[PDB]
Amino acid sequence: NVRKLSRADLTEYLSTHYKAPRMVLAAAGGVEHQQLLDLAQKHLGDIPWTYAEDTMPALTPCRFTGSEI
Amino acid sequence: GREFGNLTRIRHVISYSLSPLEQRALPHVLSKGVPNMLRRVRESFFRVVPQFVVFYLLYTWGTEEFEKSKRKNPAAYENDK
Repeated sequence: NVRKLSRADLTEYLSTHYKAPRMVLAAAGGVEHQQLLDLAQKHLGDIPWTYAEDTMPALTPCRFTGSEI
Repeated sequence: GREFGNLTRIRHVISYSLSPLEQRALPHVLSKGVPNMLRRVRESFFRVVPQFVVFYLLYTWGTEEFEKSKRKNPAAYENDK
């Protein structure tokens, strides 16, 4: 796969999965919360949130098998 | 002596298995097993059967001959008087 993956695949991956309601901005240490929130609105507030066409891929539900390799 | 720790030396073989409770015990009989039995009969027919056929012919012949031998011969009384 790595010898065959293209820029189209990378950009499609990003466009489909990297959406605001799936993200968390976390901080620990000598950080004040309201300052972090102001900076977050300034530098992260333009990330989109509208999942489009439900473009997200369909995938198989979970199952566990007793087996050996 | 012979023990599952040191029987032989092998490299680069991979195996895969399911558990018995995941799969069926008699999965495909009439679509796979029956034809297989048929070819298995085909591959051995002419190496086994003709000898027994010959035995059967010999048996029947020998029986018939023995049973003929017990019947009275007309020439034993008709020939000379």
